Amino acid sequence: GSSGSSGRTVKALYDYKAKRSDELTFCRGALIHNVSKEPGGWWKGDYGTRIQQYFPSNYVEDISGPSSG
Repeated sequence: GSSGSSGRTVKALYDYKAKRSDELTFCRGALIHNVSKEPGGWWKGDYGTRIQQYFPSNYVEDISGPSSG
């Protein structure tokens, strides 16, 4: 049971490494789907072996959305 699903995506603008029990691992360029823009700071997304793991929004940029439309 889970309410609230989004298809947002973000790309890592810099290499990062999870140094805690609650963190996501990715390199510059990577992409994370299902981004839940939280009101606080850390967001929720999935990445490879990792799933719905907190990650620094300052190390990623939103890529999902209309570019030309």
